[PDB]
Amino acid sequence: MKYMITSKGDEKSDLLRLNMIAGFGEYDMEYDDVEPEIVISIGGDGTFLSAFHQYEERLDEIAFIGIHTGHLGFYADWRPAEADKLVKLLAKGEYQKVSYPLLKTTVKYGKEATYLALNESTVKSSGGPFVVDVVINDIHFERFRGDGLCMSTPSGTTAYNKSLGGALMHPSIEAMQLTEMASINNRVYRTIGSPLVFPKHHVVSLQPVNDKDFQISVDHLSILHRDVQEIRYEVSAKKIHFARFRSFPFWRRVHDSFIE
Amino acid sequence: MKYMITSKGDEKSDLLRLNMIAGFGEYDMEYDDVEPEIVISIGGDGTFLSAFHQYEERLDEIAFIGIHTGHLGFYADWRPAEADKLVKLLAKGEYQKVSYPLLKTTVKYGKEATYLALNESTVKSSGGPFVVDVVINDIHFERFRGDGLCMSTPSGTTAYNKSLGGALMHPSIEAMQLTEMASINNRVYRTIGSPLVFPKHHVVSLQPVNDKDFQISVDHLSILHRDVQEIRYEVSAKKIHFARFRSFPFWRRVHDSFIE
Amino acid sequence: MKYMITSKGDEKSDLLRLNMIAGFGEYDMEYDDVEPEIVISIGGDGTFLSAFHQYEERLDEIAFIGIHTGHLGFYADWRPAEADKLVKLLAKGEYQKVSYPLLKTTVKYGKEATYLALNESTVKSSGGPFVVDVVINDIHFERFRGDGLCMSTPSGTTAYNKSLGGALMHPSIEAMQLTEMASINNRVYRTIGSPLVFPKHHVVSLQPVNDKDFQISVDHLSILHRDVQEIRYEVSAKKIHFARFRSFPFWRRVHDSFIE
Amino acid sequence: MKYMITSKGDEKSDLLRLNMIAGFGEYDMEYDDVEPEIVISIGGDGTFLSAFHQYEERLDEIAFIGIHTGHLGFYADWRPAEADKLVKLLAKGEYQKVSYPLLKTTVKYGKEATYLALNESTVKSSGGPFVVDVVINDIHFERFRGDGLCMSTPSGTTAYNKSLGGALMHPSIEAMQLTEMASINNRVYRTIGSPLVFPKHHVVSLQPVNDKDFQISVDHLSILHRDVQEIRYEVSAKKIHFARFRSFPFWRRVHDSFIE
Ligand SMILES: Nc1ncnc2c1nc(Br)n2CCCCO
Ligand SMILES: Nc1ncnc2c1nc(Br)n2CCCCO
Ligand SMILES: Nc1ncnc2c1nc(Br)n2CCCCO
Ligand SMILES: Nc1ncnc2c1nc(Br)n2CCCCO
Repeated sequence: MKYMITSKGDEKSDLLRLNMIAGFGEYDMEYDDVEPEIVISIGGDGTFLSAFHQYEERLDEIAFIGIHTGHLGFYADWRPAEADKLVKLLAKGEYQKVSYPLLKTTVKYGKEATYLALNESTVKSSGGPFVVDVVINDIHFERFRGDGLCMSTPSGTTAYNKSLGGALMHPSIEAMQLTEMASINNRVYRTIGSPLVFPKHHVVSLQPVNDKDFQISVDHLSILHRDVQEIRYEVSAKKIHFARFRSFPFWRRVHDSFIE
Repeated sequence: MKYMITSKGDEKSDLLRLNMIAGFGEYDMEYDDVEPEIVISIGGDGTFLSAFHQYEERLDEIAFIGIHTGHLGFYADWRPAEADKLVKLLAKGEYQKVSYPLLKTTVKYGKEATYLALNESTVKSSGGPFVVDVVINDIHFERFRGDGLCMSTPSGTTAYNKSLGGALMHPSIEAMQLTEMASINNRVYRTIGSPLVFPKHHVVSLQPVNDKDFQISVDHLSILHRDVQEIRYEVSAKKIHFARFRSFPFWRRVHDSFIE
Repeated sequence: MKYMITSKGDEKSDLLRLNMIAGFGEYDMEYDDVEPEIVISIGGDGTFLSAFHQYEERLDEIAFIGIHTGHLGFYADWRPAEADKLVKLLAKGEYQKVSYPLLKTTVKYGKEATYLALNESTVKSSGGPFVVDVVINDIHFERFRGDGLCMSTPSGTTAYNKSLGGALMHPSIEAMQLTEMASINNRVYRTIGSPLVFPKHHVVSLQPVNDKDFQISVDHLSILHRDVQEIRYEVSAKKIHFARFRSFPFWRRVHDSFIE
Repeated sequence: MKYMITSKGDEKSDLLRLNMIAGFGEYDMEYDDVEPEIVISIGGDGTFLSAFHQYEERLDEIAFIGIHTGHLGFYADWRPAEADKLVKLLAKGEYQKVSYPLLKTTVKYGKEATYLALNESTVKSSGGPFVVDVVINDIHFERFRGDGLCMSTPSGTTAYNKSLGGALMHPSIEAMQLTEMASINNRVYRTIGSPLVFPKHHVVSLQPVNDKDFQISVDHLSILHRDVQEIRYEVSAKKIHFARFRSFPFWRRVHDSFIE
């Protein structure tokens, strides 16, 4: 089928890419980076994220694969020594696919911009104090005061979510998790404190109180949005598809990255 | 149908019980506390828990209802002023039912004892140091050192789970959440720290390292178990059923209890 | 003596200022905002902070006083109804003074800039990843990876420090407290996690690893510093002096602000 | 002078004790475990704690020394390979001494019992719910609801205090730190959450609300006290004295134990 390979750009990653291409040349495979069916990332999780966002509009047409040249990653979870055996089983096809949920972020202005996040989306102030009203399924839940908020995907919970006290969530759970960043709690400002986990079809919207300018991040991309009326979060109907090469459980991946 | 009513035992709760019984006497309803179809709890969440455990073996035959005479509860979420309108719509039937997931706890000895928890199950030491190996789906995840662990249901996340930094989880999510209690982390002992959320059919087992005696709690019940070989957790195949009286969302329930 | 009064600028604060000035006119007191001996702040804690920084170079010549027109503050801790009795005992003099410790921040470039903080000083990245080596009394303590760090004064622990999990410290303790902001901890990056409390004459220096540009805050002032070689923290030899009007304990102040 | 040596009791520790005694026999030193001037602990921090509590009544007459046969400890901070050079400089004397603060715990009944803690003192319930009123310098600060409380010494902050989110405090600071254990916080029960650090001469007293039986720990010793009227904490006027063998800073000790 059609395939393509992105590289971190350093020496080891570029050479592993060329060796896999040459190996692919021994099969009924053609290199197409416009309409690929297989997208291979070589580098780290960040390299995988860029590969994800390069092909956001063809997610249901692509099975992704990640190779880590550095330390183990949660998306780049195959060692370089498995590249040759990766090429062989990829070329035959007949492999299984696994799907992770994604987070949809909609921003409303005085038009409307929608983004897809594989890890998380964060909202911070543009300089002054960050204050938003949190509305869950149209009911006002809290007035949040602090540094900002973070809405994470399941597989994103091992990233920024984890640093903010969030729980680690198995990616087979179609959910999204919201965590707080340095919240103020006194007798006048009150926040839940606890991380919140939302199921599918629940809608979490952030609404400004004073300043309508916010710094909004979506994975690597961080952009200052102005005259924002609403930021609403929900589990996306779209999913990312991975090619299943062998058994590498999420919890084993979690153990290897944080325990030993 | 057959119904019964439990009471906290104080003055207000006993009188509300007798008024509802008299009101029920105006309908095709008979009081049976052996094989009831409707179980009404009057008091607090603790009163509801006891009502739950009184009828553990007939969960799929019973729709529970909670009335709080004191402050609002997460299971006893109807005010006493709604008792008369509760009696009327209960007697007709034709009401909707909602179901929450439950946690199954299995304890193995050198026989085997199984329990059902509506909120959570905790494991602590019997006096000395608490040390267990945590095994997830047969792979060794961590050696936990500290005060103990807590495995919570979705609806249980607003109880003890919340106090231990756990996330709040919508009860429509079939999952269980594991949190740590005062864990030791140095260069030799390592724990994940983060709360873990497990989907259905994932099995979390605790295995002793030195002492085989543990203080095991299941909701209100706390029992010292001796010569324990294994404690394994998993989302139960059984569910608790609530009679749906009107719209009282979980997140609104969360807001009322903790925010305002 | 010479005195001056700053105001939040809103209606209630300007009117309370004019009433206190008129009351002061009934005594041997002259209004001098160049070399005042008494500085009265009317508004909130932020109004007090600006009053503090307006007169940084004459701290040992000035006894500060804070009046809150809004909610209670930790520096503006006198109600407006006490203004007339404040004017009277201030004009006589013979009052007691209390002193709080201050934090000295030194920034080194490829000259050198020194600041005094009443609450805290924070260091964040300029956009990319924030990475610094933490050096305590010339020994390398940790390589910090995350959002940033916060070094707080004792009286500053009830502000930003508190939101980051820091401890609340009685201001009679000559110390400074360092807290982490969303730190990364895996098998390769390690941080202490815990807040650190340093005594007098201990020096904490932050040293860049890659990017030498940092966003440095000192109370309200937040400035982007470029080509930074070192940021070193230590308890200042200077102290802020408050005029003691009656008994308002720090722990009572803490209770009123956060408990009830 | 008079000296004695305690041992963990395992093989390596008993043999190191006998070698140091034989080495001491080459000097003007006599073994007295009744009125020793030097107390050497061989094993771990727990071995040092028992050595501390064996000689509580002669603290100002004794300079303690800790040797770790296992991993590094905060009190047993000298390697076994330094035993021979330890014996030599100990026998001459003329060494420097360093002093750490201690925590005094007073328990009142319906007589009165006082204890000295080197690490911390914890209070938990005897089975049911733990509820106490917290009174600071005679003013009521909070009604605490949860698992329990922990009052730590400076050098004790690296133990249990650290696991409960407490700050790490340099032992030259004469202070005590109070942390919470799994506290309940809703709209009706309120706690400060943050750890509290108290200076010398501040008195923190715990007072029962319902149950007057509490499980009180002081370092290793944990005892069930009945009919308790009050538990009050304060920094002790007594201090533990260490013999200063060379430069081993607390922060270096902290780095070695938790970072690398
Ligand atoms: N999903 C993930 N889980 C754990 N680490 C991840 C991650 N995605 C990325 Br990119 N990283 C590493 C950089 C950010 C670290 O906070
Ligand atoms: N599910 C729940 N959510 C919040 N509170 C609950 C609860 N169940 C019970 Br009983 N309570 C109150 C007593 C325990 C408080 O920690
Ligand atoms: N020292 C302090 N303690 C508690 N609140 C303070 C404070 N100084 C200021 Br300004 N504030 C309020 C604004 C910042 C809130 O985080
Ligand atoms: N002061 C201390 N600092 C760090 N560890 C200590 C300690 N005292 C003891 Br005993 N230990 C180890 C056992 C308890 C671990 O929580």
